[PDB]
Amino acid sequence: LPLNPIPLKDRVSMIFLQYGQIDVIDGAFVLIDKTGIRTHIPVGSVACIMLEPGTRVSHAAVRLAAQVGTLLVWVGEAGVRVYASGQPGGARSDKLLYQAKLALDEDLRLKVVRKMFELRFGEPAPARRSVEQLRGIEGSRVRATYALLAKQYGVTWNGRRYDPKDWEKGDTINQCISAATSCLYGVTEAAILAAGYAPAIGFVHTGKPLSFVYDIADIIKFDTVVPKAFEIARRNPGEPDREVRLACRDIFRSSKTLAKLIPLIEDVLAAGEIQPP
Amino acid sequence: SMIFLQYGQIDVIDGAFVLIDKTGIRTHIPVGSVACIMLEPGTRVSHAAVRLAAQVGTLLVWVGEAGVRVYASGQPGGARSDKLLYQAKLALDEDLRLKVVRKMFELRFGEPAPARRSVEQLRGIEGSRVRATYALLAKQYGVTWNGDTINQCISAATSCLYGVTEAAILAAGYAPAIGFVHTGKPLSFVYDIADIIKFDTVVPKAFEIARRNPGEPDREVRLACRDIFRSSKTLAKLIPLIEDVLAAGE
Amino acid sequence: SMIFLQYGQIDVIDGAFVLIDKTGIRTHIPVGSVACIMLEPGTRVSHAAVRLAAQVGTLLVWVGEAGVRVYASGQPGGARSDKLLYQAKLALDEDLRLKVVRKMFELRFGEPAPARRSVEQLRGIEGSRVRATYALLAKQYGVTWNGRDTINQCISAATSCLYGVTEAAILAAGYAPAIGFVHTGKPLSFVYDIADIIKFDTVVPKAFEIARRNPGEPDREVRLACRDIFRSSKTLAKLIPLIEDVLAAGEI
Amino acid sequence: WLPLNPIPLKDRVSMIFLQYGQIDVIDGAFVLIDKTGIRTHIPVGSVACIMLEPGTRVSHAAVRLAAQVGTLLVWVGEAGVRVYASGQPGGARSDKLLYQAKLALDEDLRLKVVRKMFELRFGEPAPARRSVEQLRGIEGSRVRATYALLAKQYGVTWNGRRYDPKDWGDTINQCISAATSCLYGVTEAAILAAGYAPAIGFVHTGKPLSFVYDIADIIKFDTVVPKAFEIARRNPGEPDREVRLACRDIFRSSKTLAKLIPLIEDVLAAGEIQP
Amino acid sequence: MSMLVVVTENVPPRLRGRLAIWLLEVRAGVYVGDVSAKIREMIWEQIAGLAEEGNVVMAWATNTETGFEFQTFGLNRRTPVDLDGLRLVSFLPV
Amino acid sequence: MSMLVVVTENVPPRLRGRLAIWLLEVRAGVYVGDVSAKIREMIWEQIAGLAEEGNVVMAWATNTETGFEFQTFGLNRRTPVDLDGLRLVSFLPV
DNA sequence: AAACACCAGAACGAGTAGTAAATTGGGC
DNA sequence: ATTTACTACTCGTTCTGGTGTTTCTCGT
Ligand SMILES: [Mg+2]
Ligand SMILES: [Mg+2]
Ligand SMILES: [Mg+2]
Ligand SMILES: [Mg+2]
Ligand SMILES: [Mg+2]
Repeated sequence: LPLNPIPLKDRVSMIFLQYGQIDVIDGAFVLIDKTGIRTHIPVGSVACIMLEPGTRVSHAAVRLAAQVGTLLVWVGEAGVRVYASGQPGGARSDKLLYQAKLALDEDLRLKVVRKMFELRFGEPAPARRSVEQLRGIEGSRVRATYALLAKQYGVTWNGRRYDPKDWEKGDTINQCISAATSCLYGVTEAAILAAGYAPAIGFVHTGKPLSFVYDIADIIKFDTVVPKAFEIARRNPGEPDREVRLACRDIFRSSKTLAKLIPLIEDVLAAGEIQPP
Repeated sequence: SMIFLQYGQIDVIDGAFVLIDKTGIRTHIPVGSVACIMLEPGTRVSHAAVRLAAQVGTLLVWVGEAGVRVYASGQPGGARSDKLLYQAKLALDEDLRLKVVRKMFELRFGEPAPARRSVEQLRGIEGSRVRATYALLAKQYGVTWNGDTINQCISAATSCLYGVTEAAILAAGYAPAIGFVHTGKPLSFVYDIADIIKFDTVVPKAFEIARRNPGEPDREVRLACRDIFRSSKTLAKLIPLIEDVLAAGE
Repeated sequence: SMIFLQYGQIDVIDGAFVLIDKTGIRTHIPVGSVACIMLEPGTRVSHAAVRLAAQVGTLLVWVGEAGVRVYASGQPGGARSDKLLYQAKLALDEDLRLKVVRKMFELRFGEPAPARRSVEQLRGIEGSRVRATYALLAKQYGVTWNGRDTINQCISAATSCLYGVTEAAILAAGYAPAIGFVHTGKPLSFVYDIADIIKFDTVVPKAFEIARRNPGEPDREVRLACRDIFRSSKTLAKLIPLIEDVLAAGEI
Repeated sequence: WLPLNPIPLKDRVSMIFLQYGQIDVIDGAFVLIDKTGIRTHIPVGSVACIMLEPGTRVSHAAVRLAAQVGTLLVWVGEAGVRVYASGQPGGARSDKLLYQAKLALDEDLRLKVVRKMFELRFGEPAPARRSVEQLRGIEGSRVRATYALLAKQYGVTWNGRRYDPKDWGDTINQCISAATSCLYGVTEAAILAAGYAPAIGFVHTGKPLSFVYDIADIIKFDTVVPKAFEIARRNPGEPDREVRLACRDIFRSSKTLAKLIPLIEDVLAAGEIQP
Repeated sequence: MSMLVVVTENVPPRLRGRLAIWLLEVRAGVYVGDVSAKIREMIWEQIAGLAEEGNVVMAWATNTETGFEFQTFGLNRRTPVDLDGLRLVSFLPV
Repeated sequence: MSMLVVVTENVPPRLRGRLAIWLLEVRAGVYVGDVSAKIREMIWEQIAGLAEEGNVVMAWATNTETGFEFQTFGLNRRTPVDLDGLRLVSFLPV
C-alpha cells in the first residue's frame, strides 16, 4: 500500500499553520498546540502548506509532505516566502530539457516572452522589442492598473512600497498586495514542480531561484489576485493578512486557478514552436 | 563544507544555530561554513532555524540515516539557475554530451575510453564490464552467481548508494533528472555518478553480507552502507567528483 | 353497522375477523355487521385481515379513543364514486347549496331559518347566536367570559374531539370532508358544517364544566370526557343518518 | 414543539416493498421486525409509497406516522396487484376536488377531458365526433398493435394479455401486471398528495381508482410496459423483484414523480375552466 | 439536492428516531441522505430543538472547493477550527 | 467529484491516520471529504488493505435513486439489506 | 395492546501510558 | 530525538431492562 499524490486540481488551495509542533501521529499530519490540542491536517488534499513563525516540523512530517506531493513553505511577515521543501527527485527529465532549451536560445526565449505578454494584457507586443523593452512596457501598464484599481475601490494610493518599513502603519494597502501576490506565488511554485518544470529557469525574470514562478504568476496576478487585495484594504480591517488569505482562495475557487495553472505553462512554452513533450 | 545532524531539535535559542540533544545539551552550530545541512531521522526544525538557514543561503536536505535515503530537500527543483542551465547545455549538445560520458568512463575503470566511440557504443562496453566484474566478485566471495539472497543484497546496496549520490548532486546544485549515460528517468544523473564508484566499495560489501546469509539482509546492508558512508565520507568525496565530471564538458 | 376495536391484534383465524386479546382470548367478528371498523390506539392489523376487509367491502379507519381523532382511513381520496359527485353537485349549484344550509340551520337551533336569506346572510345570524350562546353558558357556569385563558383552552380542546367523530361519520357515510357548504376552501370544511349542528348540544357545555373546576392538565381532562360522551350517547352512530338527511334537503 | 410535515413527492424514493414482519414505531420511526427479531428502520419520509406484502402486521401508531409524513400505504397481492390502501382521511383540496368534480359532472366538459387524454397518450388528436365508448374502442385496437410490436422488438413469445394469474412458465404477463401495478402505486400516491380524488374518472368509471387508471394509462406504454418486456425477455428468477428494480430506474430517469402532478392539471386544463 | 450526513452523540431517543424518518442510519448515530436545501434546513431545526445536552454535527455537499460544509450543535471533544476560512477540527485534551 | 464519508470501527491505527491524509475526521472514526471517483476507489484500496478485523462503511454521492451509494467491509452489528434493489440497513439481535 | 420517559449498569470501543523495536517497503 | 507495534486499563457512549405513565402536542 504505497502513498501517491493526488491531482493538484482536485485539492484545497492553501493552509496556514502557526505556533505548534508538527508530528506524524500514526501516518498523518498533526499540529500540536502549546495547550496540547491536536489538529489533524489533510496534506493529501492540499496543494500548498504555509508554515508561519512558531512552527517546529519533524523529519517524518517533511517526509510525508513530499510523498503526497504537498509543497511546504516557511513564510515571513505579510506572507513573504522564506524557504521551501519538496521531493527533489520530482521533476520530468524530458520537460526539464524542454524548458531549458527554450530559455538558452535568445530567439526562442523572445518568442516565449511575447506569449506571456499577449496572454497577460490580451494583445500582441509591438514588433522588434527586446525583453528589456517589454519590461519597460510592463511597468507602465502596471502603474496604470494600480491607479485604475485605486479609483474603482476608493483606496488611498501613493505608490508601490515593497519593504515593510515604508508602510505608514495605517497604510494597509501595500501589505495587502504583498500578501496577496505571496499566496499566488505559493500555489504557482507548487504547480510548476507538480508540472515537472524548474522554478529557477525563467524567461522574463532571470537569475533568481524562482524566476519562472514570477513569470507565470505575473500573467494572471492583476486579473484576479491583486484586485481582490484592494477589496480588503478598502474596508481597512484589523487582521489584513487573514482576510486576504480568505479572499485569494475564494478567487482561486471561482476562477479555478489550480485547474488552469498547469495548462498555462505548456501554453506559454508552446510559443517556442519546439515539439511539446 | 557540510554537516550531519541527528536525534535532536533545531532551534535559535538566543542568536545562534543550536541542536538540542535528548540530554538537553546545547550544541552551537555555525550557519557560516555550511553549504548544506543533512537532516537525519529524529530531527525537528524550528521556523526560526529555517529562516536563519535561508539568510545565510544554506541548503536544507532531509536525508535518511547517514544520507542513505533522500526524502525531501530545500529549494525544490534546484535553486541555482546557472548550474542547471550549465548541466542542460552539456546534455542537449551531442558533442559535449560525449565528452562528459568519456570522463565518467575514465573515472570508473581507471583508464581512458577507446577512441571514436559513441555514447551507445560506450554503453555496450560498460554492460560487458559490469557483468564481468560481478563474476570476478563472485569468485572472490565464494558466492553462486547467475546474474536469491545475493541480488536482494545488491539491490539494497545500490539503493543506499543512490541516496548519498542524489544528496551530493543536490548539494552540488545540479539536477538529478538530467543524465548523460542514463536518460529519461527522473534520477538519471544519480545513476550516472553512482555507477562510477559503485564497485569501489558498496557492491563488494553487499557480497560480504550475502556470503554470511543473514535473517535480515536488507537491514544489515543499509546499516553497513551507513557505516561506510560515514567513515569514508563518501558523500563528502562525491561532490568534488561531480564538478570534475561536468568540467570535462568544456 | 359499525364496530370499535381496541387493545388487540386483528387477524383472520379460520375464515373470519378475530381480535386476539392481551389475555390471549379471541373475539370472533362476523363479516356482515361490519360496514366500517374503527381502530382505536393499541391495535395491530394483519395483512390477511386487510385482505378480507377488501373482499367484503369493509372500510378501515384508524381513530383515537371513541373516534376522538382520525389519523388515517382506508379508501383515501374517496371510496364511492357516486357519493363524491352527489355532494359536489349540491355544493357547486347555489340553489341546491342554499337548501342544504337551511337544513343545517334548522337542525342546529331547532327552528326554521329566516325567509329570503342567502348563505352569506345566514352566516351572520349564526355568528351572532353563537357568541350569545357562549355568553349565556358562561353565566350558567362560574366562568369569566371575554370572548373567543383557561376557558378557551378547554373549548378549543373540546371542538377538536368533536371534529374527530364528525369526520369519522363523514368518511363512514362515504362523503368528502373537504366539500363544505357553510365553510369552504378548508380541507375539513364539511366537518365544521356538521359539527356546529351538535356542538352546543353536549360538547361545549361539558367544556365549561371542566373549566369551572379548573383542574390540572385541562386539555387532557376535556378529551377523556368527550370520549365518555361519544361512547355512552353513541354520537358517531347518530351522526351518519343525520348527515345524509342534511344533504337530502338539497335535492327536494 | 415537534411538528411533522411531509416533504415534496418529487424529492422522494418511488417505492419500497415490505414482507413477513411486524411494523412498530420504536422511538418515532418506522421499523420492520422480522420473525428472527432483526430490526429494519424504514424512512417513511423519502418514500412516496410503501407496499405491504403478505405476512406483515401494522400497528395503529405505524399507520398514524405514515399519514403524517404523507406516505401512501398499499397492501398488495400476488404479482404486486393492489388490495387496500390507507392515507390521510382529509388531506384534500376543496378547490381541486370541486374543479375535478365540475369537469366530471358536465357532460360536454367531461368529453373534452377524455379527448385530451387520448392526444397526450398517442401523440396525436382523437378522431372528431367520437364518444367515450368509441374512443375507448379505438384505444384497444392500437394497444393490441403495441403489444405485438413490443413483443417482436424485444423477442418475446406473445400469445395475448392474460389478466388472471390462473391463465398463465411464461413470465411475460406476470411482468406486465406487476409493472403497471407499480405505476398505479406512485400514481395514486401522487393524486392524493396533489389533492385530487382517485375515484372520479373520465375514461375509466365505476372503479374506486378510476382517475388513477386514467392518468397512468396515458404514460404507461411510454416507459413502464416496454421495461416489463425486457425483464420477461431474459425470463429470470423472481420476476417481481427485477421488475420493481427496473421500474425504479424509470421513475428516476423519466422523473415520473415530478411530471405526474403537472400532467393532471394539464389534462383537466382541456376543460377550458379556470383551475 | 445534495448529500447529507448527520452524526449524533448523547441525544435523546426522540431525535434519533426523528432522523430515521428521512435518513438512513448506517452506523450508531451516523445518518446519511440526499435532501434539498429546505429539507436540510428543516432537518437542522429538528436537531437544534430535539437535542438536549447532546452534540450533533451535520455535513452537506456544496460548491466550495472542499466540496462540503459542516456546522455543529452543542459541545464535543472535537471542536471545529477556522483556518483563514478553511474549517478543520481540533482535539481538546484533559 | 462527489462527497465521501467513511465510518470505521475496530480498525488499526494505520488506517485511521491514512484516512486523515485526505479526509476530515469530524467525529471519532467518522471521516468526511469530497474526492473524485478515481481517488475514492484508491481510498477503498487503503481500507480493504489496512483493515482486517475491523468494519468499515463508506457512502458517496451518486446519480442513483437514493442519490448516494454505500459499501461495507468486514462484519458489523448493522448489516445492509437489499429490498428489491433499494438497499437499507438492518439491526441484528445479539 | 402499543409506545414512551426516566436512569445506572453491561457491553463495547476509543483514548492512553507502558513495554518493546525500529530509524526501513529495492534494483536502471 | 521521533515513530510504530502491542496490551490491558480508564473513560465514555450505546444498548438495555427495570420503575412508571399515557392512548395525548389542541383553536375554523
Ligand atoms: Mg513583474
Ligand atoms: Mg480530529
Ligand atoms: Mg435500533
Ligand atoms: Mg509511547
Ligand atoms: Mg420497556
